[PDB]
Amino acid sequence: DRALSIFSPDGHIFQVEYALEAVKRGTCAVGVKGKNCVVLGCERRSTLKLQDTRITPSKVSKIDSHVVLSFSGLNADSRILIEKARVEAQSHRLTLEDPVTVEYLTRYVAGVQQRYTQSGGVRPFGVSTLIAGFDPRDDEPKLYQTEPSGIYSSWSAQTIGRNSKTVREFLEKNYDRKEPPATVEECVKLTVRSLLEVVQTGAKNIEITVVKPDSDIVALSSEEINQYVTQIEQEKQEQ
Amino acid sequence: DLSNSVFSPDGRNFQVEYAVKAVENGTTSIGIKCNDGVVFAVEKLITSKLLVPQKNVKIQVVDRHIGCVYSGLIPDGRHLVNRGREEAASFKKLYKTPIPIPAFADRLGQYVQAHTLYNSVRPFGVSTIFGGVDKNGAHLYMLEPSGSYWGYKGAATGKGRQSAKAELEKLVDHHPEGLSAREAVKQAAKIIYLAHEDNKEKDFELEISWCSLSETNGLHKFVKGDLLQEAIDFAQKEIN
Amino acid sequence: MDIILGIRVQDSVILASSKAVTRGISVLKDSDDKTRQLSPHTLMSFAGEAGDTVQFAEYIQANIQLYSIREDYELSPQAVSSFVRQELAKSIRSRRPYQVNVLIGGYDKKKNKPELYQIDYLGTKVELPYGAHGYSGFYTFSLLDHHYRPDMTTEEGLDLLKLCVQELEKRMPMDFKGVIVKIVDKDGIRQVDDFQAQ
Amino acid sequence: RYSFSLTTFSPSGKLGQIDYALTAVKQGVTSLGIKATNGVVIATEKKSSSPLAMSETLSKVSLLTPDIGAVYSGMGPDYRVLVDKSRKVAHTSYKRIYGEYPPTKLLVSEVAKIMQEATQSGGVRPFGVSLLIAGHDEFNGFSLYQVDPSGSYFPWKATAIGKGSVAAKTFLEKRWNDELELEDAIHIALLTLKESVEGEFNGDTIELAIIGDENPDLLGYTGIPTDKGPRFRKLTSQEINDRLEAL
Amino acid sequence: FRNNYDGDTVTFSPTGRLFQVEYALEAIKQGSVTVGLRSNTHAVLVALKRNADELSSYQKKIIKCDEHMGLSLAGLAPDARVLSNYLRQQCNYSSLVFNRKLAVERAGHLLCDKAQKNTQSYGGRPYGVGLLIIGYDKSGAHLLEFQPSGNVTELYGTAIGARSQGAKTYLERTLDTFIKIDGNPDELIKAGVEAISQSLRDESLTVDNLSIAIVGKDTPFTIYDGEAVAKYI
Amino acid sequence: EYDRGVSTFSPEGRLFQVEYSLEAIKLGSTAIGIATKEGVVLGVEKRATSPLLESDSIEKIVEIDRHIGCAMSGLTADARSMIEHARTAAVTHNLYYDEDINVESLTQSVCDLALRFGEGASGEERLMSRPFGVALLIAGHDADDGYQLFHAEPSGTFYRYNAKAIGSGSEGAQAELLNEWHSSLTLKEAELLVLKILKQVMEEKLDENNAQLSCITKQDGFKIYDNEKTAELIKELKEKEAAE
Amino acid sequence: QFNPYGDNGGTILGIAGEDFAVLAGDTRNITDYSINSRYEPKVFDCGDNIVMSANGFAADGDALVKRFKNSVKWYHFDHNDKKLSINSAARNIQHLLYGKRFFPYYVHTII
Amino acid sequence: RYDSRTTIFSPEGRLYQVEYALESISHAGTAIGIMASDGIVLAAERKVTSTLLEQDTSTEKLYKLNDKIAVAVAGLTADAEILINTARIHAQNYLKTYNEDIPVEILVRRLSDIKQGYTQHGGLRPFGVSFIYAGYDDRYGYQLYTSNPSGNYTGWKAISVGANTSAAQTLLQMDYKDDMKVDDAIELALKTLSKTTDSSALTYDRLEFATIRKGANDGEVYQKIFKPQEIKDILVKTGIT
Amino acid sequence: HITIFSPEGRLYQVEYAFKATNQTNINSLAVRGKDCTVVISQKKVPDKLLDPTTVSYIFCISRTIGMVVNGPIPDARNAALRAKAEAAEFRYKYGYDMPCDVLAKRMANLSQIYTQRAYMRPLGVILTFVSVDEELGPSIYKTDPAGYYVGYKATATGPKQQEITTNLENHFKKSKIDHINEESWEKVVEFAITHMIDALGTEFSKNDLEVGVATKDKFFTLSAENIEERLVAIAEQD
Ligand SMILES: [Mg+2]
Ligand SMILES: [Mg+2]
Repeated sequence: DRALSIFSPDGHIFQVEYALEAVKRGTCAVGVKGKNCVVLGCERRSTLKLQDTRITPSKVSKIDSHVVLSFSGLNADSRILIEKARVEAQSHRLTLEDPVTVEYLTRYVAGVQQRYTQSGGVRPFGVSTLIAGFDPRDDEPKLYQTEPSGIYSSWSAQTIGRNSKTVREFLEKNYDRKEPPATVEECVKLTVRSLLEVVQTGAKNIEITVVKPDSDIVALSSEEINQYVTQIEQEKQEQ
Repeated sequence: DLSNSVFSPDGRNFQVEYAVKAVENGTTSIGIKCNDGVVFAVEKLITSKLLVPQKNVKIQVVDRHIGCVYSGLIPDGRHLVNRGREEAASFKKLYKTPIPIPAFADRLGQYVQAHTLYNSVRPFGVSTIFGGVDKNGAHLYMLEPSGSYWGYKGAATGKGRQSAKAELEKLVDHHPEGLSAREAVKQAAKIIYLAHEDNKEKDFELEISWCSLSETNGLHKFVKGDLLQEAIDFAQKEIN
Repeated sequence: MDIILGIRVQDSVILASSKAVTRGISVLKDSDDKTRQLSPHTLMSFAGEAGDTVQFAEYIQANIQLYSIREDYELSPQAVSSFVRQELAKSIRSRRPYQVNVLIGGYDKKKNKPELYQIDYLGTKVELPYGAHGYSGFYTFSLLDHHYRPDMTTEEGLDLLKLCVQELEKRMPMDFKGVIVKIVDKDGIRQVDDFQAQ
Repeated sequence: RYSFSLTTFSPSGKLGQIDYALTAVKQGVTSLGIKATNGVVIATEKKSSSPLAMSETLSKVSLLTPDIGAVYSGMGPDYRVLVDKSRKVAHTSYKRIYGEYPPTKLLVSEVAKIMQEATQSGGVRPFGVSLLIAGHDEFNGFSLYQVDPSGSYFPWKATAIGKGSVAAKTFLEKRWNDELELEDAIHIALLTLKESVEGEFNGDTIELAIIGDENPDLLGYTGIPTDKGPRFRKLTSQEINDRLEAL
Repeated sequence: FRNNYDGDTVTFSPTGRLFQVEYALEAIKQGSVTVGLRSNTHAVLVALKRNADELSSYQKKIIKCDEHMGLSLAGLAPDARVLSNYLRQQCNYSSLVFNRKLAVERAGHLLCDKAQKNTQSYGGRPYGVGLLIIGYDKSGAHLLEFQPSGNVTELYGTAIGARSQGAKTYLERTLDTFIKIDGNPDELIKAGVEAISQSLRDESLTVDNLSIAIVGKDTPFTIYDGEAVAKYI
Repeated sequence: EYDRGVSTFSPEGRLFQVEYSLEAIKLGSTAIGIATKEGVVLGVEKRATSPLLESDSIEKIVEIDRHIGCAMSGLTADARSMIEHARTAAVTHNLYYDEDINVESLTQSVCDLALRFGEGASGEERLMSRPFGVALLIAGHDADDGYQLFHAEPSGTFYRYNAKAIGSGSEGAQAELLNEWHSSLTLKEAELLVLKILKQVMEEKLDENNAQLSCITKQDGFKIYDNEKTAELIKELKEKEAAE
Repeated sequence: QFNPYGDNGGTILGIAGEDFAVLAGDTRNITDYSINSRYEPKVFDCGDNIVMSANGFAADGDALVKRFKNSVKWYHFDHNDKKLSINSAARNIQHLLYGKRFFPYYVHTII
Repeated sequence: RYDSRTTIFSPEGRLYQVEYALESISHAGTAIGIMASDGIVLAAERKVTSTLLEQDTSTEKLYKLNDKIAVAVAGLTADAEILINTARIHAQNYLKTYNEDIPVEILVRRLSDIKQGYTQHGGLRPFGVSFIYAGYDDRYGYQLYTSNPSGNYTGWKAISVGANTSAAQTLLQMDYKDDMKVDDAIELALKTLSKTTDSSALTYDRLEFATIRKGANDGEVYQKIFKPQEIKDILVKTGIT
Repeated sequence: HITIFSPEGRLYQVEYAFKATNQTNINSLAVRGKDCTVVISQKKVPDKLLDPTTVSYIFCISRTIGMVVNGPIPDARNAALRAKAEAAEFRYKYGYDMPCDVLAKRMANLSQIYTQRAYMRPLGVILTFVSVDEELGPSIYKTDPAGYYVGYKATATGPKQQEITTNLENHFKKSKIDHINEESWEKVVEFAITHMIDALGTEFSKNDLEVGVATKDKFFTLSAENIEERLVAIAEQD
């Protein structure tokens, strides 16, 4: 019973399930927040490197001056979502002045991923995504995850893509639910080491993008990310 | 063989045969072209004592001059009648002159036609008898699921068509000059009784209508009342 | 009509725009900015029909900002003004035209030079050293034809403009309630807020 | 059986139906065409169902424009209607925009654009015909073109399609040089067409035309300098069999 | 072992049958019971509201369509509501436009021609519900039997539903009597009530299980809910 | 396995596609509703994958209006749809009549939404192939029949309840409730009741994180009990067991 | 040109008594300087203990009432014969009336 | 869930339908594009051969898309022409609107987005083409881009597609200095290309070329689709009879 | 099965379509006069309960064009109608009455279109159109369900095709012209009946047949009575 727009005996829509199986096939992303920041980490499939470093793409994408998102799964797809989101980001601001609420955004995105699971003659987006940012005139960090089916959810820190299960575990016994990572510096320190499981040496496979309130934003440079690998392998050897 | 549009290895549309097969299975209907005008009759089947008599009419008029009846799938019949009803009334509004029976059939034949062309639709499950008058006389035809119809001197379908057929055969020769308007009815009344002898354990109610410039006056009227009774009794004597 | 001025100088552009708002008889707000920054280095003053005005501006604004984060690269004053003109060109033959005139000031970073485009509601564009929509030109254009020099400093321009204003006051029937002035340059936009105490 | 039947990719990459369409081609009648330095020639056999049909009322080489004609091999009907629309598109999408008629290359492409539609779309089987369009235009000179149901097309010097192609394409291959004048071609055509027959070889049983030169006669009018005449020339039953002399 | 002829509402069996429509009649036999019976002064609908659980309400089966008309149903609620709903419009169209109260014969016509469409086109399915209709026009009382097969028949009384038989017979017999109960409502009902109680098996009817409806010569269509039917037990 | 394709009729006249959708709702976490002449309670089991999900993120119980709350079970994506149509259906009515919509009248609209799905359409266009994989616990209060509780089933049908429970351990509770419920139950009573059947047929150690609890009254309207009220209420619960 | 409107005189009146209410309005009907009917009612009961009347242009008037009396009926069908609180009826009428905003009902109506 | 339909998803999140097409490429003529710090090169080997086929007053591998952009095809002939057409149009709308030349990155993107479109809806099959995009815009200078039918695009230093592009690929990885002036590339082009051929040897007729270059003497960009002659010649220059 | 290419590109629904045209069971033949045209078709009336007036496989499309069809009556009445109206619409849209050869084109065209786009099943009938237009005189063109027409100097449709055919063919190798030498239609008519009787090893009464004649712009169906008198004519002269 797999060609879904129909139900399994036990009430499943196996297609929608399988689609998730592709998000795992894809690369990996992870987000974390503090009481002032929200960092987004990602890896880099540095595989057939005989291509200009310069203009070729990188996971994290700004949707509005104060909000960004990342994914894992089909690049081919992902792009189209980002675009449609960016558009709605303005259509709002236009017809309402007030710039978008991160919760709202996601709900829109999830509404689209959700639209591609109803009419026969369309197929679901093989993309699950992490969306982070700070609401207009607000200082409370927000993190949400959306996935293929159409569900949106807020997390304190979450990860998607291949080997998410692992790092997830790691995170689970590191991120203190009671108090979030205070300083930005260390909030990063965290995420970085959490990716060092799958990375397999080299800040040459680790992308970091950091977001603060009041529409500030800022991707990271290679050495910056390296000075962390450094100051971490150091305390690992010190244990 | 399972879809409506398709053809068989040697050119055959099976869905239409089954259509036909269902037409036979239902009640029996007839009609007769006489002196001037026509006469129809059908077989309402009283399945219980809880059926109000003189009630569920299977015969229907079109415009104010066309008798009409059928058998097979009852809702299919009803449906088809509606289209015929528009076509008529539209034409009428357009040309003013009440619609020529000759063409009418086609309008319907053409509509029954279509439902043999596409797979997404279901073939018409009824054979239909009808007629009326005009300037150049009265006519009578009989449309099948295939959409093919023609003009007959009298027609019949549903369960026992042969009974009435060989029955209609006789009339031809002894009255090769068209049977009397009056006698037409009472004769029809009989031809039904004879053909009913299959649903014999189950009683029934006979319905009759007719057209004639002399009797109906150009119109189509329901044979009910006094003429209706004697026409039965008339049948009731020969019923031995 | 209202007041919309603009003047291109050395390594910047300057936009003047009256502050008052009128409803037939009374004057509602009189501290109203008829401006709308499109991107960090592009800016647009406008005057036109009551509703048509503020809607269109924001709408244009929207598109740009969109393009600018999508691409991550900023759009050139030249091309910007081209698109605005595009939109009005259609607008004019639409079931209902947005009746609005505009001035667009920007600093083209590639050429490292300031450009200024005047555009009426009919979809009529032109790069200019300075301009003014409506009746605003009649009263001033002369003084500009007179004293204007391409080499003038940012300050030089203000003085000039300041003089144009003093005139508009002196011979214009309407009370425009003063002006808000703004500068676009290699540094971006800032407001000469001082033009009240100046 | 396979993943054939339907418009979708076979495991390798081969598009299904399309190939079976190019089958109704190979099975169809034999036809050829030769581009020849000052003229171009297109021809095809006229295998009559029976002698009771006056085959004289069914063109195989047909006029697309007074400078372009084309021909086929495959499903008769497909060619008949394909042509008419083809003529229109040569108008609506060109002549009514520019005032004149279109160059070979483009009209072909335009026909191919239509050939295309029938593919990319479920609910419609492509055309079972390949066309040989020959023409000319003031800037590109003489042209030869083939058009498969797959939409695609190529520029030829000369070739054949249909039953006798494997063979003909070889005979033609031998007999070709770049200086041949039209009559050389015309002659050469017949000799290829020669083998490819099973029936007869007289006039009325061979359909052939060619793109040659202006026919100031054919117009019907006179007084305008630049308007001089069609190049498309369908040789009639007579002109032919006479050329059967020099073999 | 096999049967291919039962795919869509659109395919004929070699003999000339529509299994899909035949099945819809089976779901009709699955739902709760209900009865209708007429005379010359009134018409009556009596139905057995069936509840799901013991902590839940009993699903009602009667519906008004105008001061003078209504019906009961055996089968799928949704399907029913739609049909009755469409019906409601049809009366309204007449009243507003012509200002005449809709005749029952005609009411059945429309419900035939309506349910009809679903037997001829691909894609859909047929209506899973039967209805007993009652009303009082200018030809006095009337009562209808409707099937998804688009067959509407004019009767003197009847039942549909699970174990609908026992009432159909009680009725078949006590006919000669009730057809003559004119001027007295409570009589027609008690009669109808007996006809139905003549079909129970789980248990007897209570104030919660019972539901009645009536319409007549001066009795605009009204329904009796629960404790209001108390007397007729 | 032939006879499993949406608008297809089983030979016993049955629609499995529908019936399976029900089997979806099963997989949802448990939800329980209790109606007392004092007010109506809605409580649900949460069940969270990891401790990094922010509980409040799971909108299993939601407000439909000042006078109507709701709890869903099963497919979360589908929920959001019904919740939105409903929320809209409500406001719309108020704009038209300057009053409040009858709980059932509302409920009706929602069921009217559900069964409105075609397969190419034998007349009516219905853009949405299959049925909903979710049920509802609608619970409000109009001033005609006072406090009310309803069960929304994908089949386009519904019932009124005194107490009902949908989700994973449906019977585990329904059995329990079947013999715990009585009219003169006060509100305080009802809370500790829902709170007990959950814990029982629940899975883990009961605490505010794995259980959201709410209620609605004529007085204040639909209110979703913060983690304090719930937390202590657990105590008044786990304490009385010790005795009897 | 065609003039789609007209005036049929009439005068209606409504007073809200402490615990009652009256809706009075005469029975004359006019056109220009002529008479149409000595007796022609403009005030009606629409059920649910609610009276209505719309004076100005007859046709637009009676159409509104008719269009309304129906919208009452339908309210019962969808909410189990719940009574229409007068306040409700009015909010409802507003809409009906506003439906034809750019081609209004040429009438002053009262309930 | 196996093969058929594009709207289908296999139990492991694979879209076979695509993966076939995305592979169908391995049937087309070997096309190559290379980057240099002064010009871009597009090389291509023709297919469909016989002896009775022209190619001079035409082409079918190298298409000029913009006065500043060019592409190398490798797929379905029929497909390509359709995209090639709408790719040209859109590029012009950009011009007509912003009155400026359309950026390569952007253009590639929009196209990849249509190819992607056909990758997700029922009633249509994906395009079976692959493109080597080569062009310049003053935003990011010279650019070499590529895209498959999966709708993914890519920035490359020097790439190949079509036939033996695994073999051909590696040959490139060897000789390639980032600055590598154009002539060394044009040269390299053939070196790479020859080595990967079923023809007894490399003959001009069965070959297509073009280059892009800009400067101070031009002040703007100039691109050349090489005509039958120039080729028959430069071939000799690289030492070929 | 279904309407899209076989492995040897021959989509049989079109092929199957043909047998059904034939299947009806009637023989239609046609020949040219010199200032008239004629078609023969059999009129087998089984059921003694019908009415021969209502029977026929030949209808009056236009004032001058007639049509015969060897094929199933329902599908024919359709083709009849459309065609009948195409000409109707034509004269209107163009100023002059539509000729034989052309109608047969949009007609074949039409049947091609259907076939390729799949908007319906092809009609299982072969239409044989006749008339005489003042551009090509005695015209005769035929069309099949596989959407396709062509020309005949004289043709035949039926269960027994080639027999009716071969006769005419032999009669043609001798008469050597491409039509029938003769001035009067009555006379031509006589000729065909002749060539058919001879061709079936069968005889026909005055109702067993069906024939039509196309004149100098005034097409008419041959009726029951006039029909017999030709049998009178061709009885002794044989
Ligand atoms: Mg079909
Ligand atoms: Mg109220």
